[PDB]
Amino acid sequence: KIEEGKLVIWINGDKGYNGLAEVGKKFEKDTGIKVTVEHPDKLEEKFPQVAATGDGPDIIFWAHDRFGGYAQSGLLAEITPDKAFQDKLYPFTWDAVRYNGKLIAYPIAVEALSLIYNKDLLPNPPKTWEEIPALDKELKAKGKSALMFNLQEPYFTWPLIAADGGYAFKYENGKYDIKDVGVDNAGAKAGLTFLVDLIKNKHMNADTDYSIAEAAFNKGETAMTINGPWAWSNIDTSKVNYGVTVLPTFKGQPSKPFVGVLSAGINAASPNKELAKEFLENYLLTDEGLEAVNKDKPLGAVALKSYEEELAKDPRIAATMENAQKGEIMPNIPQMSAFWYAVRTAVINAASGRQTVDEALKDLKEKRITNTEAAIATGK
Ligand SMILES: OC[C@H]1O[C@H](O[C@H]2[C@H](O)[C@@H](O)[C@@H](O)O[C@@H]2CO)[C@H](O)[C@@H](O)[C@@H]1O
Repeated sequence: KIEEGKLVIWINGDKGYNGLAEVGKKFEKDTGIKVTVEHPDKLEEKFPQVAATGDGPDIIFWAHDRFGGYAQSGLLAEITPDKAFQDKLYPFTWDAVRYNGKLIAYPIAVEALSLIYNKDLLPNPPKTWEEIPALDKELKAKGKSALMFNLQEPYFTWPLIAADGGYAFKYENGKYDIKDVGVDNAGAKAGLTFLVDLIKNKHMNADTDYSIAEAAFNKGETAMTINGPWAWSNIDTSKVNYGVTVLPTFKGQPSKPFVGVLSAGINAASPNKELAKEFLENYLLTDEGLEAVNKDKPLGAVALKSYEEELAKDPRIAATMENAQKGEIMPNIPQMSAFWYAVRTAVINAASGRQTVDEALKDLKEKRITNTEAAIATGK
């Protein structure tokens, strides 16, 4: 059961949960309502189990891609922003939180992976994926490593799979065709094949993860990483002189990172729907509230127009938007959960040699996405 006269907010560990707590304490001062911010693990999996029963947090933060499945499960209170509120945010960020004609969450910020590089180790970063092997060989002679990024989560490898023609679900009227999967087409095979080639030649490791890759770049042992704006705060701390820049091309085609819209939904079983609406519209989506959060750990290109005009000055945010333009907004449909689960098995297996690239993502299309779609939609 959720307590009336209180807000509990859930956001991911990698985001600025402490800045958001400052917006919490400001809210507390004005209204008397205590705001408790939490960053539990496997947040996106924990919210559905907990909220369906009883009852979870009042407000949930995640990128938009998971919110269709949440609305479809009945978990999100349909929001009620008026026209004046809407026009303070960029039209395409509203689109990412629209589902069956209705808005279901407030959009916060636009997240896109970029190439992050060490200027001292690598003044002039490589423009292409094809240049990386040779660079790694040149850096292995001096004890260091060319590129180290998270290979456990498909969000990070996707830019390379999509680069040459791969895609999740086709767009369409539309409308996304869940029968038309672009995950065993030639562009994906080519992107994943290239990735597994880097791993066969000892240029990357299969079992590199978010922690390991961050530690590596931040302690000056890698020339390059691939991360989002949330990670800039800790590179700042490490003192590594770094730059954020366009993702490398593959066969001359831009890397196409899936673009996420950090979003806030109101739990459907919360008795504090108004307090939540007040919190999000009047405290968070202000220059001042988005400042507090952005200063803990940056959001990227925020959805609020007035504050974005101050942030577009940052070269590192111009690079984030450069990369987002080259990419595609993520679908928000419910079958994204299924899609993500399956793709994560395929890539891990392909990357570890358990299967070949052609086997891994032939199984994916032919059975795993549909099997997982059916498993998610059946109860377990
Ligand atoms: O890797 C699958 C995962 O990708 C995305 O998650 C991102 C998220 O958008 C970022 O904001 C940050 O939290 O890193 C995550 C990668 O672990 C999808 O948004 C998410 O649904 C999916 O599980």
